[PDB]
Amino acid sequence: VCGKPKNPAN
Amino acid sequence: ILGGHLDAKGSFPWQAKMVSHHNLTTGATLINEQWLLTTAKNLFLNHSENATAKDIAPTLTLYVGKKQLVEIEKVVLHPNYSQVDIGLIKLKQKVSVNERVMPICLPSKDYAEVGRVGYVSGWGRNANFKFTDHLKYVMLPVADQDQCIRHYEGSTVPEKKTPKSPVGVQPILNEHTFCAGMSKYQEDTCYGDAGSAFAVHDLEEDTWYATGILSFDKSCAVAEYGVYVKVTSIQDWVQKTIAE
Amino acid sequence: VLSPADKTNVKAAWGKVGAHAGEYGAEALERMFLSFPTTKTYFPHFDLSHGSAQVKGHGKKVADALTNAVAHVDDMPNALSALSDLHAHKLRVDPVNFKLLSHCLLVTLAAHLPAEFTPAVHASLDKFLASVSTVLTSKYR
Amino acid sequence: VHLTPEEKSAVTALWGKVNVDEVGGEALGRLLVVYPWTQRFFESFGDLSTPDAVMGNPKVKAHGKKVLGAFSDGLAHLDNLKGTFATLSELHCDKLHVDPENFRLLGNVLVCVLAHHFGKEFTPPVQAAYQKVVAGVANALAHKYH
Amino acid sequence: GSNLEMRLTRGGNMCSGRIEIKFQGRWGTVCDDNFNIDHASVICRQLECGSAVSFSGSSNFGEGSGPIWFDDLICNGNESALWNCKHQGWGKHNCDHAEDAGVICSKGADLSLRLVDGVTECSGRLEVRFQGEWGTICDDGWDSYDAAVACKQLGCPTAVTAIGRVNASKGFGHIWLDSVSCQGHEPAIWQCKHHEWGKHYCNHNEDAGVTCSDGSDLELRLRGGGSRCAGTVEVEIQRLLGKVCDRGWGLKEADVVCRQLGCGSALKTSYQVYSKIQATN
Ligand code: HEM
Ligand code: HEM
Ligand SMILES: *[C@@H]1O[C@H](CO)[C@@H](O)[C@H](O)[C@H]1NC(C)=O
Ligand SMILES: *[C@@H]1O[C@H](CO)[C@@H](O)[C@H](O)[C@H]1NC(C)=O
Ligand SMILES: *[C@@H]1O[C@H](CO)[C@@H](O)[C@H](O)[C@H]1NC(C)=O
Ligand SMILES: *[C@@H]1O[C@H](CO)[C@@H](O)[C@H](O)[C@H]1NC(C)=O
Ligand SMILES: [Ca+2]
Ligand SMILES: [Ca+2]
Repeated sequence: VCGKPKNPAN
Repeated sequence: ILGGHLDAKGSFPWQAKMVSHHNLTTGATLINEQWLLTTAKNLFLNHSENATAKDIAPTLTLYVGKKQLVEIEKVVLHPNYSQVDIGLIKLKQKVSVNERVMPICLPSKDYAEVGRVGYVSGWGRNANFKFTDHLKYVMLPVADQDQCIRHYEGSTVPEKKTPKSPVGVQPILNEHTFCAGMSKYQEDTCYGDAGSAFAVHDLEEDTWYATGILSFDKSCAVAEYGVYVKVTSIQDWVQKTIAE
Repeated sequence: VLSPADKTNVKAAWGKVGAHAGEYGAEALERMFLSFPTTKTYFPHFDLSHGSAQVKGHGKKVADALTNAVAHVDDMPNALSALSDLHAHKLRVDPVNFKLLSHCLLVTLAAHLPAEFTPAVHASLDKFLASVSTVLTSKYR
Repeated sequence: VHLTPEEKSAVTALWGKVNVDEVGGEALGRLLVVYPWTQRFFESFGDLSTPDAVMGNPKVKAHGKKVLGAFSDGLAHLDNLKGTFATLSELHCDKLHVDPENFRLLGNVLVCVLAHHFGKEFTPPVQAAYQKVVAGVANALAHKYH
Repeated sequence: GSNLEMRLTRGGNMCSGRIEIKFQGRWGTVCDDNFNIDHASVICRQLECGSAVSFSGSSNFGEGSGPIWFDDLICNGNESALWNCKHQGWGKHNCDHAEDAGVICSKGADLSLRLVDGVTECSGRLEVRFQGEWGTICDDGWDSYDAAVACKQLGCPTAVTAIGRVNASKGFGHIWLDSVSCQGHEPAIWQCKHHEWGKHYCNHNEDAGVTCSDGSDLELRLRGGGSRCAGTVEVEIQRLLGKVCDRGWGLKEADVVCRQLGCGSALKTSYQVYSKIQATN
């Protein structure tokens, strides 16, 4: 998968 | 990293902290379920160029997530190690994917052009030149490749090349590298920050690609541009290696 | 990153130090052994007592090195190369210590020269000692 | 940490003469000036770009005052350090996520501003004691990070 | 020749700047490789800008953009135009745009020398007018040959030439020349060797000054040691009283002063208390 951190930086 | 942006959430789950035999903390990034990229340089600390993979592999200690210790089977070096500065570490088993631990995707597209911005994490030193007690991160713009070339050496044309490097040692600068500018607030990336990935978040398709890995982590305060080796250029090489 | 402004400031401030550069260099050293006893593990055979002649002279050396660096400051690492290799490899000095001595040198110089330390100068002085302590450290591996 | 009586005595006797309406704010705005990236946390104040704006802006010294006080409270009872800064530690670490190293940098610029005002009478042993103090403070304030 | 244009760019006027040539409608630059005063003299003549005054690399006008048209030019300095000098051909170069040559010509440079806050019109802090603005010069490397050239240009006696600022304020604005090292035969200070214009590390505390004298106004005396042969060394220069600082003062200097004064040899530089005369700045 790409692009799905549980809590991104933003 | 000397300046700020404490890593509160763990927004960078693919960052691994590998410590060499003499307690030197260094960055490595988890590139897929079984493998993590790093630099040939990082691999070669406290070892001779004579040393081969079998020699180097048992020496290292590696950490993912918080303290999480993943073991390490073999080690493979880029055939151009002295020019393209890249290793690969294969982990003895799989790592459980979850919110804090998870590999990064290798990019198909190439975002090397100036005007883009990226995010570099790091475990490296700070403005007290202490190894940081907690992982941090910083945003950096990408810098004009010519300004960077003329910056670190003198030339363009290879016969006028001279060691203009603000620090003692000269960085590797070729067609497989790109340079990232200085911060907005003049923050930069120092000892220990090699092997961390220059990760650009693509907002339309919302994915974080690793465009480059940081090679030259010496620049710190003194040298206006950090320099990364594009991962896209080792694309077709890493795939060949994954099959073994 | 040492802009023209910084460089000018550092020169103008380090001039007003003049011949006193040596004794401050030594006073600074004294503080580290008193403040941070671990740095003493690099100087086993030195007499570490108050105002020791050995301390005073080593301080005169580090002072003169610094004055040399600032005399032609636009290429410092060539000038300091042999000290790069001397501290990096032979002595293997742990990079935190340069930032220690940097700070002791700023407090000491502050104490003795109150009138010139307006913030801009404290800034470019800290940058200057940063840039140097890096260049000495930058051949570490 | 433990401290022998004549360091604490020289510390408190020196701390009495320290002007509490200026020094703290000067240390803070100096940290802001020398390491401008901390402006990122305080930029609600106004223009922090030049040193003259920083030095003039009444909110810089207004904040510094509260910080200088908090440090006075630290220096008062140095044996129970954890509890006194426990709340400030929650404010800075959990909501703001300030990196604790800039605490020591500030403590150092403080001792610097101290030395600036107190000249030759601020001696290497007394400095070494205040270093011990701003250390113990930085540690207690950083204790909840592990 | 109708498709050949020349201009100077970014030097504040038409007679100073990076060399730009318009050919077939595109502007491009010239490399500073083997570039010298003869090339600039050709350029300044071609532009009717007078004599060549200065050449510099890209550092002063910034990097250019586009093709580099010429490299390793060889002019004798008498050619009617730069593109008539021998060259390897258009667009043949090894240079980058960081090696783009620039020039300053005399009508675009505007030079004048004056003294300010002097004891005389030929002493004081030295200021040069450049392109209409006056600024001072820093003292780094300023020597007696530079002072001698300045004194000669002012038409004052050059038998004795001092450095420094007597009653001269600190300058403001630009420091135009730094680390001047002349041989003394040059007719004006801006033809001696110097670094690139306006690039300096000096501050206005390091501003150069001069005093030009024939020696008739220089007096030396000892005061306050109870005799003419002991005391503080007082000097009178241009009717200004001052004292010698002890930094660098040894038995050699004292013995020289006593011998010149016929006081024999210096034995010792000591205390003998006294009612001495005060004070100076
Ligand atoms: C601003 C950074 C520094 C400068 C400019 C500096 C300068 C010098 C100089 C000039 C010498 C003498 C070289 C010679 O005799 O050939 C020297 C030697 C030495 N330095 Fe430093 N130094 C710096 C940092 C440090 C630090 C932080 C330490 C340890 C805390 C250190 C430890 C030593 C030692 C042990 C020697 C050899 C002394 C001897 O055996 O005579 N240096 N350094
Ligand atoms: C290490 C010694 C420090 C002390 C003793 C201290 C003390 C204080 C105090 C007393 C306040 C005001 C709390 C209130 O209004 O009740 C405060 C607020 C604050 N602190 Fe600090 N502080 C320290 C270090 C730092 C540093 C170095 C930073 C950032 C670079 C920081 C970030 C902040 C911020 C941003 C606020 C404002 C919070 C707000 O009003 O929203 N702290 N601190
Ligand atoms: C690191 O390298 C040095 C230099 O050769 C070597 O002597 C040492 O054994 C290595 N390991 C450690 C832990 O210092
Ligand atoms: C440094 O490495 C040595 C040798 O392996 C070890 O004993 C020591 O605990 C290490 N120190 C740190 C701070 O990790
Ligand atoms: C390493 O560089 C050499 C020299 O150009 C080249 O022939 C070789 O293919 C490179 N290695 C790889 C794996 O491409
Ligand atoms: C030097 O001092 C003042 C201030 O510049 C000046 O007017 C005066 O003429 C000079 N001294 C003498 C003795 O003329
Ligand atoms: Ca050429
Ligand atoms: Ca000269």
